[PDB]
Amino acid sequence: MVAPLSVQGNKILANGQPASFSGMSLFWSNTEWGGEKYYNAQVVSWLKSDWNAKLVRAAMGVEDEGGYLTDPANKDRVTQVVDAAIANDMYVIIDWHSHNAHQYQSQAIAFFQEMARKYGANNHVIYEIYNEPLQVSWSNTIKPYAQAVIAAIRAIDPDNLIIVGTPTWSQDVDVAANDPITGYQNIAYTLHFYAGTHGQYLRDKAQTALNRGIALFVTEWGSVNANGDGAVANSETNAWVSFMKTNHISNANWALNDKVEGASALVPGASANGGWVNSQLTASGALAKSIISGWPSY
Repeated sequence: MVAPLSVQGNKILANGQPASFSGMSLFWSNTEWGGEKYYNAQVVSWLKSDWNAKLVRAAMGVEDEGGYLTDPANKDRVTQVVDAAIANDMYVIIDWHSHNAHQYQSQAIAFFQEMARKYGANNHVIYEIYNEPLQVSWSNTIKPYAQAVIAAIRAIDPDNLIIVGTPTWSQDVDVAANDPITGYQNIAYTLHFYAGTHGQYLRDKAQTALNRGIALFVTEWGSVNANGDGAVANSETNAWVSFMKTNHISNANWALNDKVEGASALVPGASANGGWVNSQLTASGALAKSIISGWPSY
């Protein structure tokens, strides 16, 4: 058992105090996308014991090739991680990893209903219903999808956090803050930043959203470019880390994966079952492990 998370204004609370949790996003769960081998109990317990992670995100592909809509095996991999997180007293994000979730609303509702029924009683579970909306209306496209999916979760699970994607690849948290979801408790809003691409401009939008009284949750962030490749931006990453520690913002680094790209935490061939020596981390993985392991415990 872990502390139940709630939202009060711009804070996520645990044990009656602002609290924040640091860990890794798994890569896309999709069949033959390469991330899938890391969807297992051994990776989850290694992240806890070696990285001191208190958070793992299962990034379940939806309408993209080899995703949940065409290969239900995606959900078996989510189940493995969620079960493992619960066994290790770690928070787990169930991420509907779509850029167009509002086009697959019925499928989203059915999936979150199933996840709520199975896992709703565990305080570990965090629902993320819409990874990264594109350049679409908050009020007219995202919010009504959010309302429909939240209603369905909340009929089954009245408490557990629901994180809602925001416009422009989950950047426009200031926009969401101007028309928040008020109808349901324990709703927080997605912020995504890639330190090779995003600095103070996006932090200012985040500050505006916090000032307007909504809670943020960085379910995905990178130390490299927005496209998941490029050099590690150490200085900008540290600026984001200070911002997130100051505002008690939970964070999952993209990505626990071995693909040849800057965002991968692991060198190609890093064991599917964990145990990685530090020399089998990339610059991004070494920076992500230093951030997660150093995260305030509260």
